[PDB]
Amino acid sequence: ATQNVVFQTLATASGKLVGVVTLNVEKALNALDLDMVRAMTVQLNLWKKDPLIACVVLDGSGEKAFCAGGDVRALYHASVAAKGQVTEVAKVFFEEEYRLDYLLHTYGKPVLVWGDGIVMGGGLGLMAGASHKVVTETSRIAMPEVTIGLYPDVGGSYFLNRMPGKMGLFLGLTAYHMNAADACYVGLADHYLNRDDKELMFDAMATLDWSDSPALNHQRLDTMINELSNQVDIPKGDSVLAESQEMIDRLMAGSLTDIVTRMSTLSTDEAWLSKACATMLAGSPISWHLAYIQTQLGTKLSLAQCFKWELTVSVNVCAKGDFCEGVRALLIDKDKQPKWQFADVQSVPNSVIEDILTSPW
Repeated sequence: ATQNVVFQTLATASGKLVGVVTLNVEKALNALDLDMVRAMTVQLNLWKKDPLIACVVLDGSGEKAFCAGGDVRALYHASVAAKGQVTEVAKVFFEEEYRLDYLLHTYGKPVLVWGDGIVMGGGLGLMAGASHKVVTETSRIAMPEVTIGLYPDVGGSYFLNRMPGKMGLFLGLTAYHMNAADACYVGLADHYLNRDDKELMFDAMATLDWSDSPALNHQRLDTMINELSNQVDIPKGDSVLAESQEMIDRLMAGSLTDIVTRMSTLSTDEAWLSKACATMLAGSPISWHLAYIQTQLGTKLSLAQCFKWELTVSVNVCAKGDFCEGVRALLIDKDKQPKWQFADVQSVPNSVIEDILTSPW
């Protein structure tokens, strides 16, 4: 098997079991790779149909991260080799990760994610579907795909559009680092604890009155977290995003052209907002188009339809987008000097975007 993800069951006073998944590459901040994706889908699928299993928990080894993103190394390398040609490596990577995220949203039984610390990219993808999304004083959550020439995938096509006003667009453009307050506000988190409550949360699961009804167990699990939640020693405080909603709807209004001019035009003494600007403006112009097109998708598509659309775009940006230069600059060569295939927003030819949107199958 793989050692990068580990499974065990927590026994409970009721006789039911809680299945616990632990991502285990503390070295790479629990970065999600395909072996993990396979072992997890294999074990989750077994657990889903097992009547002893009442609930599933996802968490990550060490203190720093639940999961900081996908491991895009082997995807970077395959992609470059084939040089403008879609690859089975990509197809397999995305298809299978997306099946995993999908399985998590429609799990039936509760899935609790211990979203303490860093949760980004693919990591955010594992979390975003869960029924019981837990964050802590240390949670930092983001989709930085735009900085490496991808876009906010792993179901973002579905979840981003469902957030207040233009929030999902801003998050995808800017790779804004949300805290626990921010994550609750936008609906990426359901519950707030503190890190040093992990032990008590597991104690409480062992003694929870687990039943044979998924929906009742959902309710009991919320109530359960709810009580531990009044007892946090460190408050989540205020959401910067929530307090800036109207200003963020303004900055994100109109066409992508307005936004890019607005963003590159603004000055502000708000550190959070000026790094957001600078992060957006340094990322892939192709990425800005993709994030922006996602918002035109509206909310009609089912979850499964968003993933199908993403498998197409992801597979195509790796081949023809800025992703390879992105991953060369931040990850392999580490000079963080991307030279993007196109310079600015206008320069990305519409026939490039259109090709990226079209099924290579």
